[PDB]
Amino acid sequence: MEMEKEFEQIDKSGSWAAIYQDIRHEASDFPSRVAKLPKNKNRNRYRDVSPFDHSRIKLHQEDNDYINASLIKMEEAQRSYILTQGPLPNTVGHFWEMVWEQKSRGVVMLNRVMEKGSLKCAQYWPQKEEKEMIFEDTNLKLTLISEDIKSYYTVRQLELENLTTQETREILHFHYTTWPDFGVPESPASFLNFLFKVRESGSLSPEHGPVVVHCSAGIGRSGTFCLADTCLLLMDKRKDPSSVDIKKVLLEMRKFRMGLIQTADQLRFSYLAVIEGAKFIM
Ligand SMILES: CSc1nnc(NC(=O)c2ccco2)s1
Repeated sequence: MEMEKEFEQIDKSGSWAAIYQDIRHEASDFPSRVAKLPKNKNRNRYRDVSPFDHSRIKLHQEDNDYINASLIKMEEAQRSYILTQGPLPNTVGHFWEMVWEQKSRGVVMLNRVMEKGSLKCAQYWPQKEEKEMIFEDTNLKLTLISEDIKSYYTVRQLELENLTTQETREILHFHYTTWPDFGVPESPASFLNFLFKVRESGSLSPEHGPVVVHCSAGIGRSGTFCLADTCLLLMDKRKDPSSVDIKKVLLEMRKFRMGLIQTADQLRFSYLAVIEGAKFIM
């Protein structure tokens, strides 16, 4: 079926939970043996969210190459994304090592450091120009260059320096600051505006390594972001845009990381975002 009318048909019939459970039943199951090794317990935020072995990002290290991060490679859309958990106190250096080694231009953050009165990820970037951060375990230095605070999101320019080689690179930090502590946004308008700002920066384009996207677990809000982006790109590329099947795209993405889209409300919100976004594109 088309999307917008499949949408009203699920709303009128109140069957979002049944649609979402079908997706969960059909989703791929692949091994995640490296994630479950005892030496990696303090590298995982949640025991039930792990990267598959076949698609995990490897750190360029001989001691321990593990990080909770996956490469999502979308062949028809010609887009790639790295989806990862929010960094932990003992993985902030690994996180920036990955950004460096994978040649990423942008980092997309979809959570606040504290939500619901608890910490959802480490404070992993500097908050003042004159107070830089040094990650001694991976030999990197990170400096805040500039910050632009808007009503729904903040954009930061950061300098990452590889202290071994003295090479430097400019990284863009795109921080969506207004996702509610509970539920999903009422309108997709500010989320779509944010996605378009990431696109306009070049961070999603083939001349750079894959964008790094995270929330707390790296599967819910993060899954919504890449699902919406890929579906809108396919609607631009194909002769028949009504052929784009958001459930099929989501199952393809779940071949590369488990659990993408965590609730039926996130599934409904993803439909809403793609539907509204397709009208603005034209
Ligand atoms: C204010 S001067 C300074 N503080 N901290 C530095 N290094 C780190 O904060 C760090 C490494 C891993 C997590 O935090 S340089």
